[PDB]
Amino acid sequence: SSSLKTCYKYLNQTSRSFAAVIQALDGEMRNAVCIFYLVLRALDTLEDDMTISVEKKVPLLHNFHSFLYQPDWRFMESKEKDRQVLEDFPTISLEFRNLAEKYQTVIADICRRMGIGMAEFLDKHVTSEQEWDKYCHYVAGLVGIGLSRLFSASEFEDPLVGEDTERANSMGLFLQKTNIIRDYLEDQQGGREFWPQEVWSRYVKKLGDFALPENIDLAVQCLNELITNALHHIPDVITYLSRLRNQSVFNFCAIPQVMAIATLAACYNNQQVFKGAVLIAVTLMMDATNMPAVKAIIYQYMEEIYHRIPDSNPSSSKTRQIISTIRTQN
Amino acid sequence: SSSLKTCYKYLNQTSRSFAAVIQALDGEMRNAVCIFYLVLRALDTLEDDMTISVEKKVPLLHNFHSFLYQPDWRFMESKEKDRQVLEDFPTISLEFRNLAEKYQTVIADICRRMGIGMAEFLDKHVTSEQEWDKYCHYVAGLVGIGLSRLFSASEFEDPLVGEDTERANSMGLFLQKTNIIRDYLEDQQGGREFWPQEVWSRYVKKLGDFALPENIDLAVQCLNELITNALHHIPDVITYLSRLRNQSVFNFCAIPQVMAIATLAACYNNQQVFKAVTLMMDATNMPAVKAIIYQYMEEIYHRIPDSNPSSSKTRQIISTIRTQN
Amino acid sequence: LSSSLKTCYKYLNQTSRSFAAVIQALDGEMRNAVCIFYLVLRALDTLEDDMTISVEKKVPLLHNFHSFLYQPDWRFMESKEKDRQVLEDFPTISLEFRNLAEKYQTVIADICRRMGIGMAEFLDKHVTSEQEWDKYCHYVAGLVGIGLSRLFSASEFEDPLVGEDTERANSMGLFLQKTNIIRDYLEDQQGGREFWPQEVWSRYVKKLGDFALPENIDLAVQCLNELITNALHHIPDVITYLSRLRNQSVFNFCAIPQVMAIATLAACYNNQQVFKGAVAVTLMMDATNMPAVKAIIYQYMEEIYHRIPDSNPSSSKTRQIISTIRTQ
Amino acid sequence: DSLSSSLKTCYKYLNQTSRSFAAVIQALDGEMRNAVCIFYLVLRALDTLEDDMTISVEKKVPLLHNFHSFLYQPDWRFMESKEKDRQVLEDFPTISLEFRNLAEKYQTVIADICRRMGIGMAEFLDKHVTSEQEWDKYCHYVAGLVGIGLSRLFSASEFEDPLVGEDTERANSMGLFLQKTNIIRDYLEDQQGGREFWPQEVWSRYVKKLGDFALPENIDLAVQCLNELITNALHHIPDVITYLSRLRNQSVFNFCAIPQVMAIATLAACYNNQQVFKGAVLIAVTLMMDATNMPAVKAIIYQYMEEIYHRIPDSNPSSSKTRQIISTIRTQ
Amino acid sequence: LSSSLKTCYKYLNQTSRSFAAVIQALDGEMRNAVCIFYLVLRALDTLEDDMTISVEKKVPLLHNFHSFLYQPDWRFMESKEKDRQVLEDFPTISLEFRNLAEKYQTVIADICRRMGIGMAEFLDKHVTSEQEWDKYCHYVAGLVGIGLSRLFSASEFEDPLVGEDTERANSMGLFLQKTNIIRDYLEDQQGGREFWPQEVWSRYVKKLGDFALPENIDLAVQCLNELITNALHHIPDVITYLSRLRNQSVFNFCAIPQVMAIATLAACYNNQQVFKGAVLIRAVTLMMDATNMPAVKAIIYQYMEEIYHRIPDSNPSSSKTRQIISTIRTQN
Amino acid sequence: LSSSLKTCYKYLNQTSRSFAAVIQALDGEMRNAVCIFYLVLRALDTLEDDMTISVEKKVPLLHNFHSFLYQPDWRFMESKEKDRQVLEDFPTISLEFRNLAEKYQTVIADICRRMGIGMAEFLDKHVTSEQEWDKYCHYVAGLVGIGLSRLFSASEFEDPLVGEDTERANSMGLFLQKTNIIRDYLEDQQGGREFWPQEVWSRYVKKLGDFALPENIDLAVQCLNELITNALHHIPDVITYLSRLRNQSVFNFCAIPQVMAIATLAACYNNQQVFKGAVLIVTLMMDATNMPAVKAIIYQYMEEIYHRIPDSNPSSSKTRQIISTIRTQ
Ligand SMILES: CC(C)=CCC/C(C)=C/CNCCN[C@H]1[C@@H]2C[C@H]3C[C@@H](C2)C[C@@H]1C3
Ligand SMILES: CC(C)=CCC/C(C)=C/CNCCN[C@H]1[C@@H]2C[C@H]3C[C@@H](C2)C[C@@H]1C3
Ligand SMILES: CC(C)=CCC/C(C)=C/CNCCN[C@H]1[C@@H]2C[C@H]3C[C@@H](C2)C[C@@H]1C3
Repeated sequence: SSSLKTCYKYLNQTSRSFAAVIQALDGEMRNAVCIFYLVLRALDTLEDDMTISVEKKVPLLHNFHSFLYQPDWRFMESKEKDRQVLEDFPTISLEFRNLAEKYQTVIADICRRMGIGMAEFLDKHVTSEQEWDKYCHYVAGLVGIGLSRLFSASEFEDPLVGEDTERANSMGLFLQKTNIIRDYLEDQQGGREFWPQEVWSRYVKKLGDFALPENIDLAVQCLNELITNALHHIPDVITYLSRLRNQSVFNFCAIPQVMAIATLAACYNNQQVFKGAVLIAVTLMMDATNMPAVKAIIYQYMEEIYHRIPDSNPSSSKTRQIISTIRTQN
Repeated sequence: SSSLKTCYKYLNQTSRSFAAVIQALDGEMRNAVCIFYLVLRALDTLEDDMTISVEKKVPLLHNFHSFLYQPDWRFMESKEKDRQVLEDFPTISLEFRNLAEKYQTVIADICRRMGIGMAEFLDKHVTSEQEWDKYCHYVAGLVGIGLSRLFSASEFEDPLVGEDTERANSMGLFLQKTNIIRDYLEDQQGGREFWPQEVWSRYVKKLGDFALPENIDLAVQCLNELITNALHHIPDVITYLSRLRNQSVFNFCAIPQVMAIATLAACYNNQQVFKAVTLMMDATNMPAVKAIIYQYMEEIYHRIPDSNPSSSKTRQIISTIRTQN
Repeated sequence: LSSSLKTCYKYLNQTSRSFAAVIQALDGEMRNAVCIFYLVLRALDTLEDDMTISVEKKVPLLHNFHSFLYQPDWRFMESKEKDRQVLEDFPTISLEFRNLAEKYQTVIADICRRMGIGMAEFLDKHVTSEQEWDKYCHYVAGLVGIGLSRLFSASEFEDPLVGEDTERANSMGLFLQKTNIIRDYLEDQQGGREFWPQEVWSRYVKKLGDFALPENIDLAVQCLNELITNALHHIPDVITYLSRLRNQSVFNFCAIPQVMAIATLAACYNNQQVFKGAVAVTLMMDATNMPAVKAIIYQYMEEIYHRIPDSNPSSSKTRQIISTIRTQ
Repeated sequence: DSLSSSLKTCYKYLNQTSRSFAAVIQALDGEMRNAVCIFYLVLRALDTLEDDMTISVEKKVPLLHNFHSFLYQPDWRFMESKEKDRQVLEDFPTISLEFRNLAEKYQTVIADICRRMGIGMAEFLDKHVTSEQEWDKYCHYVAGLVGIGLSRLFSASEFEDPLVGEDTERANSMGLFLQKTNIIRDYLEDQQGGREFWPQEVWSRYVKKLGDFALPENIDLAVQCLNELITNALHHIPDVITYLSRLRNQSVFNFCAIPQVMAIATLAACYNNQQVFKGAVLIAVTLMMDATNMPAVKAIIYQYMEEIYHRIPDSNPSSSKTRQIISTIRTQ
Repeated sequence: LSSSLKTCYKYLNQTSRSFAAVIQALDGEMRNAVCIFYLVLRALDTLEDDMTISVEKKVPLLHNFHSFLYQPDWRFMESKEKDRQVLEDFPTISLEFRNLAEKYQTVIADICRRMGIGMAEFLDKHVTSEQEWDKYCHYVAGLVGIGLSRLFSASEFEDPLVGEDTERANSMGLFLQKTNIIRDYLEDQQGGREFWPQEVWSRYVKKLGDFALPENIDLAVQCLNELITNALHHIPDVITYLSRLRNQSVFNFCAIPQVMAIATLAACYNNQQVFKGAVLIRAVTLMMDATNMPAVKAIIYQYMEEIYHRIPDSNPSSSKTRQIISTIRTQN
Repeated sequence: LSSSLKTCYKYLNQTSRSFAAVIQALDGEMRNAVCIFYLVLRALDTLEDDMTISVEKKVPLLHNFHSFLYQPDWRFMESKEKDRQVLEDFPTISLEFRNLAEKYQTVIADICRRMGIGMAEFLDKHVTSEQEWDKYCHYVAGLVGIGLSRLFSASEFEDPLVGEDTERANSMGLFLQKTNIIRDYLEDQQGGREFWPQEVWSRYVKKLGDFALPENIDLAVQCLNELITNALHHIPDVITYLSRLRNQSVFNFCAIPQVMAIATLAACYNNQQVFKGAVLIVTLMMDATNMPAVKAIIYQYMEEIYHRIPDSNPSSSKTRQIISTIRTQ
């Protein structure tokens, strides 16, 4: 099916750190997840295309889950790079309708529940940490639940995976925050903001001030507070990963999470996060293909952070509290 | 038996990218494969030895499979750097006759059919691509089959692995071609020409012309073409590895393949051949092996110049692997 | 989540940097038991390791150390070691130990006793004969292996046969100790104690502290090579032990230490930097599965084998042992 | 079909000599099959030599002592045997051929157990079993060693934990229990055969000739000796259980359990039974289970134990002892 | 080891037909815990059955039985039953009881107390309504089920769920208990003992003893089937319970009784022999035993059809008898 | 929970003498999948067997049977067999079929399509050569073996290799089908049906029905023993197939049927009762619940037949060879 070939071609084109593990999924989960990642990509391609007015965008987002069942629909007024998926959307919609109704259900549902949240923030900004969790819930949190629901529907993972929408939520919230925190600069030099105001407001006047050499010290302090915030999702991330019983599925969830921790440990109290690029011993003897190994890798990156925590740092007291919990817990 | 310790000694003196993983095999596969490797080595030592009259080497290759049953057979005229296995073959043949009879047949059969192939390609060079597969079969194909027939004989692996020889063959062809494709200069200073005639000739006059700088643009276009050919085997390699269920046997098969793909991804569209998530997971499980493969497929897919004549094929094939499922 | 429990894991990450990680990875009930088993042994060794104390008072403490686990107010403030926090704030450690299931309390309590005894036995004397070198390592490692081995079977995560194999659980420990000692020859010398079997170096130099003298580097290396060859004989038992484990978290905890050990002996063999300071397929597989561990081990056996000066008084010995491992 | 036809012959003799073992032996996994098959055949041919009384002692001894050596004598045979299982001796070259085809590590165990077993069998060619210590010594040579051999094999094939073969005393118990149970039931048969196996220091305190129990008038004293010996055997049960509880391979468990289970089943029927001296003896929650798992085996054993306890005559001079051991097995 | 402990297993085998073997086969601590729990329930039951004891003396004994467990010197010498041995030497069983882990004692004592109060309220009354028949079986069997379950969980050889779902555990007991009552109709009827729910057999005859009368065989059978159909409603829970078990020794302990109970029901269904002595306990069941859930379900369903193929239309329960069976079929 | 599904299991127990109890023991989805996969074959079989339906009317039904699974209102009232209840109430069966997961439907439907073409092929021709006897058994039993194997792999309960290897899956079916054909000789004879390969019985008699005549009993046994020897060759694959299984419930479902088959062949070997009616059937200490047991049981029966092999029997040699092969390797 050349139509299916095209999809995977776009997947590797719009997903450099997932296509590999996705195409490694067993049976049904493979095509399902592949498509699920293509629709969300197209949806994200819209919310970001600024060339589109809010009055014209909201509708496109609210009625995105509908374009799926409309064999002809396709957006051409996209100036983004991923526009390719929107223009040739019919191909994606074609495969989508080729999936079992079970998967069509979960996906379409997410695209709908997500198309609402995304549009909801097209006018406002993330203020409180609570509003930050809420945002991460629509753009990524749901993505976590959607998959968890596909793993249970595929019958490769016990029903509990898709039931505990909490962990599925924390899982996606951990990666999204790690991204938001890491991509601060580019997002700023991109004209967008994702950091919680009620947090950076206690350090500087505008969120963009962290892009100024004179506010580098304050930038790090705020950075550490947001990193300490994401560390709380770990307890759940660990618990979720320990419930998986399918290798292919584990490799799909484990790897991303492990790289999130590695990144947080590489960014913690690091000024490079505001200057340029930030690159990531018993951890050399293990790999993220089994639970006992992930934990060991995680616990290590934890001490790596716990060892660089400044006593002066305003959020140091908290940073240790959480790390101390992850150690003892279980 | 000291005679057994001697074999494992040559195994190390002869191997490197295997000796360790072979000794890791479980149960009787350990000895079977160890001996199976030594006999094939000695056979290959007689094939490469140039200080042997063609009208003296042919019989040796055609009858090497029989010397396994002769307690005192041996070769002394050899000058190769691995003549130790030939001079002290009785030691190897002895341990061969101690292996379960079910293994003797497999090893003897391959060694017999492989000796014939090598004798055939002594006065010839690879001409057509169809002939290239034939050569790789007599040197790497049969090897993949022999092992498959050994793993299923020991019951450590499903009987399917030893039956589908069409797949076990690809395992060998994929590794063989990989080596050949890269070892261009190596075999060029030795005097051998493994690259298929109908391929390089479609670019130059003599196969050694690629070594000349003013042909670097024709050499890289021929290189890429061959690499493309080898990439067609990957689909089978995945199918093959997907059937393995024994860990020790998996490490024995997977590791080589993964290492071979890594090579093609480093030689593709690279002139030096004439002069991300892979760091978070190893090849211990199938899902990982696939993931690793897919990544190397993109590394190559993200370096395919539209100017290269193979641009079409290379992509078409890579698209089939990523779509497979 | 008891604060005292957190205090323990905090001392674990302090007194350790290459074990704390895998220990916290242990499944369920083993996590705590083992973590604690490690701390109580830290204090027990901290005493013997402290010199401010006299053999006059040491013997008593060591012999009764195991009993202090049931005395909520016991603690030692008369120690100046980098590991004081475990002896001074011991009540917090023994407290959690008191909450460990009976099964675990029994095992640990036993090791501490048996260990303390023989540990006090070498407070003055040295390690003369090789057969004595195994006796010492048995008290400071062997039992440790038997302890962990008995804790795995107790938790039921490992087959009960794992606990019975006390002999291989011992060899499993002596392989780490011998390696640890052999490697830290310099520090131990620049500290005050001597562990190298007297009967071994005696026929090399009159004083074990001579191997630190440049004009003896030759005799030094030769002696080293002999000891390393002595330690390699434990490999067969090691491989057999790991070949029995069935739990992943347990395997990771037993395999890693063993791999790092061999990775050290292979780096210290015939190496002269041992008396001056510190020190392909491998990069393809992790020590997370038995077959991989084998490949790793065997691969190191070769890096040692192909570098055995045939002019060494142990070359013959070293070769046959690194041969029984291949054919094994 | 295009493989060893001599191995096919070996299994033919296996079914010819061992009617109630071949089935479970052929059920063994991997290398163990041939190893245990060839091992059982060499010991059967070695047993045939000892049993054949038409062979002088000065002639039989040299054969027993060097029997383990003939395993490497491709053309060695024996055509002067008059026993029924003489076939394995006349066509022995075929058996030794396959013996040399086994891993050289399996040959070591078999060859060794075969050697030491010959030494013992020779010792008891010019003497009889007097004391119990002597009785356990004989059974050791003819059974205790087979238990050790088989155990050393299981461990060698890595199918069973290295502890199985290492513990030679528990393996010895496995062999003694079966051998004794066998002798106790084979009394009448060995009496007409001219071979006495019962320990003198036991039946002597009852009669003057071991053949007296055959004479009906002494059936009462017979059942008394019969009960003392069974009580003697029951002391091997504690180890039989300890040994089985260590097995992890299913095929092996079946191979070791089934026999032991029938052994106890036999002693249970023979206990206080007079027919043991008149004719052959013969066979309820056990009907619900099968000897395939450890706990099931125990249940079967414990149930066969209680079927002997409420049978113990208060009179019999073994009362206290019989009940005593059955009270130890019954309380872990 | 302990002289007192061995005495317990000593009594266990003489007070337990075929149940001590399965118990003695249990793993770890469960072995001793169950042995004691079985004896304490034995004595308690021995007192309830002993008719020589006046209701005035029996009532206090039942209510205070659980407390005797902690009284080192309590014993009963007025018992006249045959299993009175546990009552006269109770101090021993009492001694070992205190040796068990505090957690196990709680269960035994609790089930012992609650069971005493129950047996005490039926001392003068007869089972009337079906609801009462359930009320009774709970006191003499249901609680036994709840008890054991809480013992397996405490030992951690099973999951907490087992000891938490008291309904499934109760059904396990009621099924076996009701089955015994349905079968031993005549036996107990020959002892003045009345168990059959009066509210049920009253729609057929005037007094339960009439089913023993030949001319009422037709009525007796219809009533028989009505009760059996009732017991069948417990199968769903029985299956659910057995499926949650993870320990082999524990499975064999629970599975065997249930299976053997279904076999009894299938054999009694529409059988006229139930009123003329004992009944004959009569496919794919032969090729397999009860040691794995799948086999058990197979054997169970097997007996389900047994009863199904024998359901006559003329029977008043015919319609609802197959209703429950058809339900047990679909429920995966 | 499901008035219809509850009816399916009602029919299962009806048409399934001794198979339902084991099928209802399967885990997860396999349970219903196999129950339905069985009922559909029960119907397709009831048609092929119905002799009151002309061939020209039967061929179309067998060829399109696989399509009726998607025709809700389809049924068959003309059936006169005794297992027609599934045909007259087929809509109730096809309903639950369409409810099965898609992965299961694909398999079940595919088998019917494949089996239909075959059954129609032998509607007017009698089995001739042994090579055709296998082909026929392939359509009636072989396909069922490959069918179930695909369901086990689809349900994820069995390794993907179980459903891949169709050669041994076929043997698992042929071994059972041949045992039935061999045993039910007199039952099929007294019904106007012949399954015994003509190329075979023709070397003993002039009419396959002559074996019913007492004066040919000796020649009948010789043919009987030959066919049995022919079926023994399938054992090697049966043991191989069983040794690949891992799920307990599946093992019981596959092992039990095979065991009873061997026991049946052992009771029928060189047994004259086969031509005069029906023949009834360590082995007590161990049951078919594990591979090792099954083997020992199989071997016990093998020796049972082997010990009764007449030296004069024109198949005695072959009878021994196969036994030795199963025995040794
Ligand atoms: C499997 C469990 C429990 C959680 C998944 C955790 C997880 C990958 C969240 C996605 N957060 C990254 C930002 N997501 C974006 C990328 C991926 C999808 C397609 C594109 C690009 C638009 C968004 C959705
Ligand atoms: C498997 C474990 C733990 C012990 C072995 C238990 C076990 C079979 C003892 C044999 N005791 C019966 C008498 N043995 C004889 C028979 C079998 C062999 C060949 C022939 C006939 C001569 C003897 C040796
Ligand atoms: C499990 C593996 C590998 C094979 C299954 C072996 C197996 C049941 C073959 C079918 N051969 C018996 C004749 N089958 C018929 C009966 C049962 C089904 C419904 C009715 C009556 C029509 C046919 C199908």
